[PDB]
Amino acid sequence: GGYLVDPQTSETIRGVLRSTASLRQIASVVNVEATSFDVLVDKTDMGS
Amino acid sequence: GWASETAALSETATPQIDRITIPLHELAAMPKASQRLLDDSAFDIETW
Repeated sequence: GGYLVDPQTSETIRGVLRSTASLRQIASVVNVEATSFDVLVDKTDMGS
Repeated sequence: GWASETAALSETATPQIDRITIPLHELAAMPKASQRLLDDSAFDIETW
């Protein structure tokens, strides 16, 4: 008598939720099509 | 023959024929190139 009823599963299988705050929100992302990227900074300044 | 005026020209030969079978092998090379290189190595590596 127990065989003739099957349990109802959930409609989408779910997972443990984890945080998405990821520092990509605040840093500067750039589109690059190369093996690398360079940035060029002024580690000092001039004279007067 | 150089057949005469009244010669009654008989049979003559017909050349025997040889068949040579070109086997037609294949010649295959397989270089291994990487997806990081092909996306980022602006020279056209496929046609290269």
